Amino acid sequence: HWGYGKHNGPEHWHKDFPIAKGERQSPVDIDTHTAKYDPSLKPLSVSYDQATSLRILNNGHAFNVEFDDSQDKAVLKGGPLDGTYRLIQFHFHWGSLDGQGSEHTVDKKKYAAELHLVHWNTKYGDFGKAVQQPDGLAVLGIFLKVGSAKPGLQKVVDVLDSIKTKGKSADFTNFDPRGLLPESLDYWTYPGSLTTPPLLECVTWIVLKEPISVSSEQVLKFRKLNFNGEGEPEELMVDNWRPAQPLKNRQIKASFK
Ligand SMILES: NS(=O)(=O)c1ccc(C(=O)CSc2ncccn2)cc1Cl
Ligand SMILES: [Zn+2]
Repeated sequence: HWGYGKHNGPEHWHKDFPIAKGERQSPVDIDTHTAKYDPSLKPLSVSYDQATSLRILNNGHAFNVEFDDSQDKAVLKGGPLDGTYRLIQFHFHWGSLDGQGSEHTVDKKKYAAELHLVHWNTKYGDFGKAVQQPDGLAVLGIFLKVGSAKPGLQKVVDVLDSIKTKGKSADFTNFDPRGLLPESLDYWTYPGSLTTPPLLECVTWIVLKEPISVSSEQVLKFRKLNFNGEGEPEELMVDNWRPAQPLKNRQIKASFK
């Protein structure tokens, strides 16, 4: 039942998932001025050379591109992290308009969209167990602005017609998520949560400073997807973002000045 509308959107989630109001919820606004530079933060290590995409799914909240995470193929490590985290899926949040859509904000600035590359700590053996741990997940957040097309995104945009409605899936092999990365890997990092229910507080958030550019036509195709299932009245999949949540104790660290 949760969703992104007037009656079941983020303001209502706390009734089914009381952790919605917890001590380390995401996303947050990143105040770039108060984020602390940390010279001891390591470069982020993204090894996506051996990534095996399997499938793309409309889950009725977003679309997921899923990866084979049964061996250490596509891994995140270094940066603020202490272990190896395997890529399990990526998905996006986006707006009804180019002026909004990102979950994290940068000095209150909203980006047209936000990419989440979700990874789980190898120590916990699988994603299901990892989410029950305070360091179980590492999510790499990348902002999208609208200008130039991202050539590496087109393969994803062209299959969306095949997964229009809730519960549809399509095979989606040999997609290289390295084509979604910006140039710089400078990042902010803070401890947080899933941004959708179950809102589990198991995430180390690694948000890239440098946004990627996507074309107006690429993001327009995101907006043609549907929250509803195939038998049902059309509700465009738009505005599937959770607003910034209270920072509370937390400190956001920066890998850069
Ligand atoms: N917006 S986000 O924080 O990157 C994010 C959104 C959805 C999910 C899920 O996997 C939800 S499905 C699920 N979640 C917990 C336990 C069993 N299944 C995971 C993440 Cl990290
Ligand atoms: Zn997400």
